Amino acid sequence: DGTCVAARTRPV
Amino acid sequence: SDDLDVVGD
Amino acid sequence: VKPNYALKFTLAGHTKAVSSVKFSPNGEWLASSSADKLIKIWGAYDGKFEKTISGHKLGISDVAWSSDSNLLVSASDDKTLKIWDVSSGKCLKTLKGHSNYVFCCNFNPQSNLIVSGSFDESVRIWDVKTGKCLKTLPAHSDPVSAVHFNRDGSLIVSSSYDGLCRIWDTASGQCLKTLIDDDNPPVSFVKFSPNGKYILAATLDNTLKLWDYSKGKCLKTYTGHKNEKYCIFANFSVTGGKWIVSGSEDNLVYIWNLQTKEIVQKLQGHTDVVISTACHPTENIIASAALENDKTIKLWKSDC
Repeated sequence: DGTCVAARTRPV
Repeated sequence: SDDLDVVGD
Repeated sequence: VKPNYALKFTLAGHTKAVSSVKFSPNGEWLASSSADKLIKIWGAYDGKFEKTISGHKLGISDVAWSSDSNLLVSASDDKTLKIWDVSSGKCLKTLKGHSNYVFCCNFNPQSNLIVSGSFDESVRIWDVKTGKCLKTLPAHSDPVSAVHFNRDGSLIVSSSYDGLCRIWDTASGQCLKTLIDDDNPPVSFVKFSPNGKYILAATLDNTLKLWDYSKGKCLKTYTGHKNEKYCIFANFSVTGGKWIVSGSEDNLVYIWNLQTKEIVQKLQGHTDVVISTACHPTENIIASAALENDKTIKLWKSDC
């Protein structure tokens, strides 16, 4: 859901 | 000379 | 003169992008972290799923082993790190202090300390036993992408999107050195060599560089891969021949000859960006992991 987020797996 | 030893020394 | 890594196992289980993979120092286990908020443990040699560890409130960007292979530390978007007892699955401590996403983490060799880097632009040094923040370093002017101790734990190297690598005295907290090239694009990863005298750094202009710490100059550069968007890990491979290993945004694992800087292998199999690779401590084995459209981990083996 919306909590499944991590900075390294998102592009700059 | 251009070789680098990254483990030892 | 060339390695011949070949796919041996594919490890599926994470339900979101994988963020990091690391071999335990004793060579028995692989740990993985993911945006799915989980750490998973796998057999290093056979890839067999071992267990899941959970507790973070948001996803995880990094995980790292203690020197004795008994603990892990994880870095999460929930602004905390957690220390885990691997055998029990217990969260031993939650490390609170950072004011934004925690991005990277490592134990020192003695494993009484943990170092972390965050989107809050600081590097923090934590006591493992008590879980208290010992030092906050005003390290950078942009997010901190990587942190690493040298072989004796006396130094810490940090990297940042501000274009800098900095070297810190663990005991004093003093900045001893700032590495500056002719151009300074965002630095997306950094680590010391095993002997501590060189520094391997990734930049978001498709370039890895090997620096001499003491002279403060770049000696070798490795290119041919794609890296402009993600903080992709890099490794020294030293069990067989001397290689540099890195993931790439074209879905491949790139391997370079450390000395000649030539690409010696490109490993095909992943279907999304390869965000993380690790090299096994004693055996010629590589682990790789991919982002959201793939979500699998792969184990590759070579004869040298």
